Amino acid sequence: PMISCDMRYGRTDEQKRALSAGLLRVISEATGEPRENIFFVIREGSGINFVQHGEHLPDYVPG
Amino acid sequence: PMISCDMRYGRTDEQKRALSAGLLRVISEATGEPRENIFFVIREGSGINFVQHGEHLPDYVP
Amino acid sequence: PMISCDMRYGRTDEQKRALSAGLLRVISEATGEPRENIFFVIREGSGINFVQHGEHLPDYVPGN
Amino acid sequence: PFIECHIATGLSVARKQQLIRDVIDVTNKSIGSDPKIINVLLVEHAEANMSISGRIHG
Amino acid sequence: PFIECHIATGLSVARKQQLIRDVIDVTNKSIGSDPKIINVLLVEHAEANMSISGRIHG
Amino acid sequence: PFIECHIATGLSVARKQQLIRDVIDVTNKSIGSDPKIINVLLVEHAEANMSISGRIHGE
Repeated sequence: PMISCDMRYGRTDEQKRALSAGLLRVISEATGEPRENIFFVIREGSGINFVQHGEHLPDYVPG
Repeated sequence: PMISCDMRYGRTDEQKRALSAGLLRVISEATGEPRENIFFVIREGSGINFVQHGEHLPDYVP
Repeated sequence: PMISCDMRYGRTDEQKRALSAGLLRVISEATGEPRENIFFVIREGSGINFVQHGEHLPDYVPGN
Repeated sequence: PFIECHIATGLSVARKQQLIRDVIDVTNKSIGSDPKIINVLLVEHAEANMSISGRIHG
Repeated sequence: PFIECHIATGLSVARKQQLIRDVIDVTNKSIGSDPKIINVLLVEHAEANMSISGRIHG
Repeated sequence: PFIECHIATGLSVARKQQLIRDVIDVTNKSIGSDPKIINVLLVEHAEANMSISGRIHGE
């Protein structure tokens, strides 16, 4: 399996490790596939690059 | 719906606002989906990262 | 055809040009599609953004 | 630009064609890109396979 | 966030639906994102169309 | 690297497998990536659902 996550810049390396750990766990449970058979990429951008509910997001603020 | 746009870095916030407004309107019109149910992401990179008919693009100049 | 390549920052302009030329050639030969009908985009990120074998990658060495 | 549009299956052939035309047009008008550098991919999915704002279909 | 998951075809609707729920929950727990800004797309592929770590299926 | 290739439907399974092999090979040759860090996804589409350089299929 291949997973991608587009999200705003600003997450720490530790947050990214928690995200990957979690996504790998849930994909592995669903598909039966081991970590060796999963690839994951995070793609980062500024807040203005994301539009939800018709509105552009602000830059990310921790907390 | 989910829409992504890969384009060269350098567009202004104002240009990105016009792009999102336009794309959201036309997708909503085609699909019957309200803007509430549409997500849009812009992905940016250097010009050299974009190749059209085998030619690498120059950097964008705003 | 449209091709994308997500990879770590740090590849040279020469390397990116070699990559595009090679991918375009292979796609053209397989699909019969002309150079004119192929689009390619490279998406770059930091090493921490890439996870293979359950582990995040270090940054690519050297760089640009 | 490269614009990828993920939509629910079910639109007519004419509707999908017009959507691509409209995407090209609005991209050209909003950011000034010549159609020669605009690329569009339309991809259709079952509603079950899509979640916007954490909503689960059904 | 927008999470796109490319998996082999053949999983169940409940399994795919649970997968979507699981991805929303784990994104919420790991990076603290409110579900209102979490978006998920599940895409199913034939095994032969996917290669991880240079492996050719079969 | 993660390489996603969007192509028109019509190739055989065998030809698609050769395509993946060749994508892996050229990536290795051009940027020096070990196959162990190369990942490839092939996705097939109807011609009508793809537009390159603003062109509308059929026209």
